[PDB]
Amino acid sequence: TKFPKFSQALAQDPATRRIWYGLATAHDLESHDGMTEENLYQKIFASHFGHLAVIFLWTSGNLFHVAWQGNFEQWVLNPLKVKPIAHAIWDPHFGQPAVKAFTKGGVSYPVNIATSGVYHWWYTIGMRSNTDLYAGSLFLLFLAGVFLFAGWLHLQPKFRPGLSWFKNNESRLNHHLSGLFGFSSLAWSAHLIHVAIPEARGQHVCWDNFTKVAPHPAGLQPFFTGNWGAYAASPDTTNHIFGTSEGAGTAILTFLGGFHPQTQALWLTDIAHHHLAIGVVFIFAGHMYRTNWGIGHSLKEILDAHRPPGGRLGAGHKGIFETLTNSLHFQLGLALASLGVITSLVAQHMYALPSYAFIAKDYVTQSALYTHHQYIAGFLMVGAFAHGAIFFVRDYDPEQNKNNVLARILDHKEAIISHLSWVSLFLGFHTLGIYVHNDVVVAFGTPEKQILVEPVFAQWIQASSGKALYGFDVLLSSTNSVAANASSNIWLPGWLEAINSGKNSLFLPIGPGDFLIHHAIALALHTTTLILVKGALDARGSKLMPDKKDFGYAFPCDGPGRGGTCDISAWDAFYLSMFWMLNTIGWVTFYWHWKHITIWQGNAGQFNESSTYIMGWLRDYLWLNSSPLINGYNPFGMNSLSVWSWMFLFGHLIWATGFMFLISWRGYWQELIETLVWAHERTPLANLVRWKDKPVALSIVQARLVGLIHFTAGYIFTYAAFVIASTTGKFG
Amino acid sequence: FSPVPSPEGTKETYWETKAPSSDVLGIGAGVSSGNFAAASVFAALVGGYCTGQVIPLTVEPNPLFLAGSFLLPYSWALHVAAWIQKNNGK
Amino acid sequence: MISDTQIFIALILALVSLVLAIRLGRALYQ
Amino acid sequence: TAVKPSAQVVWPIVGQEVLNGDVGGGFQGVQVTSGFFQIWRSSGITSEVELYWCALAGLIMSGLMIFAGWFHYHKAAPKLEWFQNAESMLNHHLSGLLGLGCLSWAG
Amino acid sequence: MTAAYLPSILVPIIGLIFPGLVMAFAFIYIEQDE
Amino acid sequence: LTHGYFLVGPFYKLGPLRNSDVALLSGFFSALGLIVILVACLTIYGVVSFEETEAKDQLQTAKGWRQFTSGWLVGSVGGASFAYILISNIPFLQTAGMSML
Amino acid sequence: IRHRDAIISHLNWICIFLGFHSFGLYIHNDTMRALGRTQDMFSDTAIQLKPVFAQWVQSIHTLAPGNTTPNALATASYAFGGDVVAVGNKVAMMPISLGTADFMVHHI
Amino acid sequence: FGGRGLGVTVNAERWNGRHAMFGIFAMVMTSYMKGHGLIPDADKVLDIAQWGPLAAVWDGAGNGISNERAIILIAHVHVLVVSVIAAIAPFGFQDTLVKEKGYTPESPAGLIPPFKTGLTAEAELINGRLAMLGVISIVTASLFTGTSVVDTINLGMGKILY
Ligand code: CLA
Ligand code: CLA
Ligand code: CLA
Ligand code: CLA
Ligand SMILES: CC1=CCCC(C)(C)[C@H]1/C=C/C(C)=C/C=C/C(C)=C/C=C/C=C(C)/C=C/C=C(C)/C=C/C1=C(C)CCCC1(C)C
Ligand SMILES: CC1=CCCC(C)(C)[C@H]1/C=C/C(C)=C/C=C/C(C)=C/C=C/C=C(C)/C=C/C=C(C)/C=C/C1=C(C)CCCC1(C)C
Ligand SMILES: CC1=CCCC(C)(C)[C@H]1/C=C/C(C)=C/C=C/C(C)=C/C=C/C=C(C)/C=C/C=C(C)/C=C/C1=C(C)CCCC1(C)C
Ligand code: SF4
Repeated sequence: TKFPKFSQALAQDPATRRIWYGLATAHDLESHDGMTEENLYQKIFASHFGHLAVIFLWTSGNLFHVAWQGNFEQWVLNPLKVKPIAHAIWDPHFGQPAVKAFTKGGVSYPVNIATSGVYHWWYTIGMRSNTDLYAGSLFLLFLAGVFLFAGWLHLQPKFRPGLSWFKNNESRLNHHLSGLFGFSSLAWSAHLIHVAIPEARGQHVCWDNFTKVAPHPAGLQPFFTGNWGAYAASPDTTNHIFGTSEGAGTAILTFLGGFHPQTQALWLTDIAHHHLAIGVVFIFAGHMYRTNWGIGHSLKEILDAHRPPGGRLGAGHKGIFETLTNSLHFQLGLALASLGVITSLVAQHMYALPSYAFIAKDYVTQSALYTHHQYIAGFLMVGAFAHGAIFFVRDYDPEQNKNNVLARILDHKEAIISHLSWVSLFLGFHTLGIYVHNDVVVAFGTPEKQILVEPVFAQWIQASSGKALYGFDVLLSSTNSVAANASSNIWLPGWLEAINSGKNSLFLPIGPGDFLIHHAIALALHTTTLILVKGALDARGSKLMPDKKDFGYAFPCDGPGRGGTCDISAWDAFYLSMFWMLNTIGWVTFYWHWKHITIWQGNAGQFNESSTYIMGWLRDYLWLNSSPLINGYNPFGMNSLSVWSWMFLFGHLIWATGFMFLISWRGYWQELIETLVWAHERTPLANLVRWKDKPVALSIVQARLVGLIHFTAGYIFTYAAFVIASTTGKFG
Repeated sequence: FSPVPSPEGTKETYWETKAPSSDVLGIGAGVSSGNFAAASVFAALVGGYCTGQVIPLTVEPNPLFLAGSFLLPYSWALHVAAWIQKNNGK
Repeated sequence: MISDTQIFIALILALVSLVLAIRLGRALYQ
Repeated sequence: TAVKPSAQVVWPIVGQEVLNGDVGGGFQGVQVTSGFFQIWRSSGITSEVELYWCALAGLIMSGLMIFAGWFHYHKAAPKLEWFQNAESMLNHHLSGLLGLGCLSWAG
Repeated sequence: MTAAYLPSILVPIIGLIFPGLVMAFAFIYIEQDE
Repeated sequence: LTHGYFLVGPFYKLGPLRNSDVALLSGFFSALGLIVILVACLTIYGVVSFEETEAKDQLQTAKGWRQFTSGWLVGSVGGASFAYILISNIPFLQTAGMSML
Repeated sequence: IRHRDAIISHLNWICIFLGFHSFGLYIHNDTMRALGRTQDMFSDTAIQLKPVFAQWVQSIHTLAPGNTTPNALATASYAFGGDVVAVGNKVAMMPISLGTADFMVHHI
Repeated sequence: FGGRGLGVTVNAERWNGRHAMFGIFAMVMTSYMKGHGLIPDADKVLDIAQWGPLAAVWDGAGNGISNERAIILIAHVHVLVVSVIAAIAPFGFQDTLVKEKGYTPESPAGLIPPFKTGLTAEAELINGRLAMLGVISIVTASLFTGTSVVDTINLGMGKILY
């Protein structure tokens, strides 16, 4: 009767619905009873300190468990042969064959092999022993304590910031661009120059000696002279053995392009010069806005003045400044969309341009990292559109936004929604038609009648970057060209060496299978965008519910009248787009993984011929690669893939259990539960025990959420077990 | 929902006229349209010359030519300011 | 390698972090 | 034991004539699994001519049933008291339908 | 493993006693009128 | 006494250590572990369900439920202990009666 | 209709009991085989759940010719037991033995 | 909640003190008992086959718990079962771990409760506070010196134990 202390409506519900709804609304502070704007911003500030502390405790735990139970020093000696260890296993349910099967890694106890890549990251940035991994874990424990204390401190009466502080856009932008982005990039350039690069060259540099060991022989003298190019002299030779002094140069800021020939990773001096230049650019960017000294820009003035004089944007951005500042959901939507694009860039650029030593020979780590960050990308993108819908319902005032870009968006929302509908159908009809074309015509024994379109546009982009594989001579590919001649003295030789070796993933060769899967990805993107945009733009109202904004973001329906109104809320458009996000990330990661396992085996022609029809995807990718995974245990024994083999089935179970919540709805279950209430009250020796909360069937929206969670969790667990075990079992 | 703060010196810049008020030029609100137009051409020529002189980039570029090359994008903003001032009668 | 005493130092600092997390959680809870 | 039953042949149009597999007996067609061949051998058919006569008997019965449905709705429709004869209907459907069905088939 | 006794001490506590105690006290908290 | 007595048997015959020579000791400890958990279930139920009043003669009272839990704990330990003594000493009970065949 | 709560609550309990003790045996076996513990499984080579009643009925049906169906010469079906009937070297019918897997899938 | 005698209370002080006094006695006893080799077959490592995978300790060699540690754990199990019974079903005259909630709390002892030579609540608190301090001292000395706790008990007590 008092658990939802933030909601008196839920704390007076006498059913089990009160517990579920109290748990599901806990972080939605804006809707809690008696919430002012002061208190909303101060609780968000403190819980941001608590989230940071959770992130630092997670990082310290990974460092500690690797320092304690890992084989980091043995892996450091021989990184292509040793398999990195994550943490040890202590499970009293294990049989002795299970204990033996998990005792890999060169150790004497059962253990998990790490797929996260933290070994390659920590090796590249300097860590060499277990004792500096342990030093880093104690530093993160200290930082976690500092940020827990700061979160508590800024909830104290004297240290609680005012709303005038929380809405200072110009001071926060100046500090986050020049200090949080720019200066910490400059400090990371310092770490690479002072620690990572010297230890990549055999010289230990730690806190005990870093003040008496110069990064460069000349040493901060070329910097204070303008002889900056003296810092690029003598780069690491192509004979350099990473971690040792043999073949090592003295440069710290050289730009060479391409990959270190032995680690197959970007040069550490390219990375150090990257972070120095990013640091300078971002520090300059962080002096744009006026804070206290009369120079700089007002964000309000810039937004107000950008109305095109032709009038095509209406009033332009007048009033956008206040709309964005007052709406935390608008800020969240912008942040999540930006973050989603970046974690997709991280996934794309980290497989094509790896920065960590000896990674990209860890096919399991490479596959898991790509899959991980694309799924994170899809979740962040769905969340950005969800919080834009919450913005329109809750925070958007049509009268402070008269004839804005926002109001004019809502003014032509049917043009937007119908053209997404057309492009989704246009993509879907023909992409599926060509796939089914090739399927049918290959089935009849005639693969030469397939419709195989060459992806000439992307091949021309690859050639513009210097790929000499398709005989297009435009731009960099030509020996003589202004583009090619301009970069010749700096990065162009190493970039052409990197892009014209078929031994990496830089601009992988593409064909008709890549054309067809790219169009399928485009269809999936435009359809997920359709569902989310339609949810955001119809959130305030539609023709079925012209007053939809009076009911909120998440409500079950408006009843069976007017034909029926199931899934009419904007929340239900989040719900429906979650399936399409899962589908698109499935198509993306299936494509990435099949193309890479065929390349890593040496059999790229298997992808090239089988990817153009759907039976090729079914038998040559799912069916062919399932066999090491589903044989992790069998009536003849078990091996170390037994856990993924169990997770695989586990994933199939949760996913299917989600169907029960998604197909069967409330009325059936409430009537069953009433027969169970009767039976408990009439059974002797059992009616001595009474519920405090009346058992009820789950709510309509809650059941949608539970089915979505079960579906999504089954999706993640099944694919994770497959992508890790099939790549492990094959090693290729 | 609460008053949104802006830095002191914030003024209204919304315009529906032919050209924006000269206040949108900040510290350059009093410069004449002829002076922006001549600065526009000067920055364009000097910036283009300095950019051209270092198109094959070396490990030893002349720092004055690098710094002078930033005059080309700055000239775009200069001719926009010249149009604004000419249409405000300055 | 890591000594058990080093593990015990880590456990002390994590205990201090648990105490600070409880206090922050109580402050947020009001 | 050697020939695989097949009673469906496809036209050659878009390469679909690959479906006419080698089922045996100098024949190409889609293999059928409904067990009609074994029914016909149990009946004692032994020739395609008798299969044509069975096909004609089926067509004549089909014409008589569609005629009976039209006749008994549009020309001579029984009254409700005819349909509400459960004892008579059971007597005829046990004796006449099932009993003489079994006896005639036994013969 | 160094301090090898720690998993056999902490895993039963973290895996059984810790959830058993948070479930017991959460149950008390969610089922109290005041 | 009734519940603790029957609890020992399934744990002993079908538990993980059933084929070991320590099966009965494992069967008793696992049964006792279950009883300790069940006593906690009884205790938490008593705290939430019943408000404090003077009367102690009825089960559906806070004092009465506490008495029921005290009795059930002692009886379950006693019945599990009795089953342990009987199974430890009598070879018919250790098998399913299979000693006769 | 006037005791439909007693009918539906008892059927509901049976369906829960029978999903736990049929599909839960499969989950117990997945877990034991995955953990390396094949002596802890419900199987013929381990803890056995034999279908004794079905096996007994099969025994009676093989004994019936000449015993409880005295004028019959052979069994009603060779699925109950008896010979292997081969036609063109392919098995027509042969005894369908019942074991732990058959106990489990019949309770499924 | 915390009105049942939990938290920092004279009840909690007394109960923790009682356990600490017993703990000091037990540590002295275990140091003496192991020193004279009175723990049977202490060196032997318990077999996983007989005692299950719970026995595993994952050290460098053997990977099984020693018989001595198992015996000491069983002694603690014996007292813990007594403790659970005593909490849920206490003796009539016995003090209770949880209080009724309508109880009148006893006054805090302050720096020094009045000295009573006879067995009394005062003497129990004085000794209990001292023992809790002793447990902290013995652990810290064992940590800083680097010796085992058993040795620290012997060295503090002048090697009387063994
Ligand atoms: C001997 C009498 C007799 C027989 C054979 C049948 C047979 C049938 N009745 Mg019934 N019926 C009877 C008396 C009989 N009825 C009486 C007395 C009443 C009144 C109470 C009804 C009222 C009645 C109703 C209300 C309905 C039927 C229906 C049916 C058909 C059931 C579906 C089926 O199995 O057909 C398939 C099986 C077949 C064998 C197809 C046979 C087709 C013909 C008509 C069977 C008889 C042919 C002939 C006598 C044989 C000549 C043998 C000769 C070569 C020597 C079936 C044709 C149902 C139906 O489908 O209506 C059309 C239905 O709804 N009957
Ligand atoms: C120089 C001063 C400075 C600095 C360093 C910060 C720093 C921060 N502030 Mg800000 N803040 C400042 C001044 C400053 N503030 C001022 C002056 C004000 C008042 C106007 C505020 C008001 C303010 C508010 C109101 C809030 C913050 C918050 C935060 C934290 C943001 C969350 C976070 O950790 O992001 C870290 C971000 C980065 C490290 C950079 C982003 C990285 C991008 C996404 C890509 C990086 C890619 C790169 C390859 C990473 C590789 C990773 C590795 C594994 C390879 C962060 C610690 C929030 C917070 O969490 O509070 C505790 C918050 O709520 N600040
Ligand atoms: C395999 C499963 C599948 C398929 C094919 C589709 C297909 C489609 N969905 Mg659906 N959807 C699915 C699963 C699926 N969805 C699931 C599991 C969910 C989660 C609940 C959703 C949720 C969902 C939402 C919320 C939305 C869609 C939308 C769409 C459309 C997006 C693609 C498009 O625009 O053109 C592709 C067109 C096709 C694939 C049509 C195929 C062409 C047919 C087969 C022609 C064949 C004619 C043939 C002769 C018929 C024979 C009939 C026979 C009796 C004679 C399309 C109709 C969106 C939409 O309608 O926007 C326009 C939309 O808003 N879907
Ligand atoms: C894999 C998918 C899946 C699963 C597991 C279930 C499970 C269930 N359904 Mg559902 N259902 C599904 C799909 C599924 N359904 C779909 C797709 C539909 C769409 C039409 C429905 C529609 C539906 C209806 C309409 C009905 C059911 C009913 C049932 C129940 C049957 C009784 C039973 O077996 O209890 C035993 C429970 C199980 C077998 C679930 C698995 C449990 C196993 C044994 C492991 C347990 C592990 C253990 C708890 C772990 C504890 C520790 C952990 C907490 C940390 C059960 C809750 C019926 C019902 O509730 O009546 C009783 C019923 O009327 N379902
Ligand atoms: C989700 C969540 C909820 C609410 C909001 C929120 C707070 C922001 C958020 C945060 C959650 C967070 C951040 C949760 C953080 C949870 C943490 C950091 C838990 C750490 C626990 C460490 C323990 C119990 C170690 C104890 C070691 C001991 C006793 C060793 C002692 C010793 C040994 C043997 C050796 C030395 C001597 C002695 C002293 C004897
Ligand atoms: C729903 C909703 C309601 C209202 C509020 C809300 C939150 C704002 C909203 C959410 C909206 C959301 C979620 C919006 C999401 C928006 C997103 C994800 C926008 C993606 C933008 C990417 C761009 C413009 C890339 C440009 C790349 C270029 C130009 C590269 C160029 C090139 C270079 C430099 C190099 C290579 C060569 C070429 C190709 C020439
Ligand atoms: C049979 C049957 C036929 C028809 C159908 C049917 C009814 C369903 C079916 C019944 C089936 C069923 C369900 C039968 C169920 C039968 C059951 C569960 C019987 C339980 C008996 C418990 C005993 C004897 C406990 C004794 C404890 C003692 C002596 C205390 C000992 C201790 C104390 C405290 C004192 C100190 C010493 C120690 C040792 C410590
Ligand atoms: S949701 Fe359930 S209730 Fe609301 S309309 Fe659809 S069916 Fe009727």
